[PDB]
Amino acid sequence: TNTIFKLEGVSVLSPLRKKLDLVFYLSNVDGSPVITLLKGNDRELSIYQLNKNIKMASFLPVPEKPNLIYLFMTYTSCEDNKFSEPVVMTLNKENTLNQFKKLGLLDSNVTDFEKCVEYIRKQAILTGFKISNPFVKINSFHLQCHRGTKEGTLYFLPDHIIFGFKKPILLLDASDIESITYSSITRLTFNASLVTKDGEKYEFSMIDQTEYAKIDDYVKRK
Ligand SMILES: CC(=O)NCCc1c[nH]cn1
Ligand SMILES: CC(=O)NCCc1c[nH]cn1
Repeated sequence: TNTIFKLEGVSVLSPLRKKLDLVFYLSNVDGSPVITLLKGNDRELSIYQLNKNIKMASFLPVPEKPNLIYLFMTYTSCEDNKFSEPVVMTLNKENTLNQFKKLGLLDSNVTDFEKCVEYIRKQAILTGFKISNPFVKINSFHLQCHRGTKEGTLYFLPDHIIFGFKKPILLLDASDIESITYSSITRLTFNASLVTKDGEKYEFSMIDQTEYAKIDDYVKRK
């Protein structure tokens, strides 16, 4: 098969939590792209025909850790139906640059990790899918809140809201939101409940008061 690039020792958080090698390659059979996560020569996870089976993929910031970045993907199905939770991995920026240099993909004097992100995004497009990068012209933002007892990060992206990354990770299409309701309103915090077109209600609690304006604006976006 035709291997395009590989990254070793990537920290995968979902749908399993292991350090794994990432291989991106093109199928022998029809040229469609494949990603597999390897431990030795064992395939722990594989997703075929990424041009058909990736529903959404994005690079996302890691709160308070500018030296790292998440690569997040949702998929329709995977090899042997092993998993359903989204792929989330953590890349160390400097590590990634160094591996790209060793593979000959970037010159040794390149210092900007955004060159790695550009290469990976172009590779997706050449193979027929898209990886977004909303935090590098619509303004995306993220904040910490709770779903019940579990803390997590709520990312507001141009067409999606994501709450992560404890199981089960939540992705909502922005165009599916019908309304927002605020409750438990206090000086420092409030709760917001997003109701979707299908009538489902998603409640996020203990959101900082400073986030109200951006969230209220986001839901009213025309
Ligand atoms: C070790 C870590 O925190 N994240 C995955 C490390 C990495 C970055 N690039 C390749 N591997
Ligand atoms: C809720 C939201 O972010 N957007 C509604 C419409 C839209 C599409 N792209 C940007 N805005």
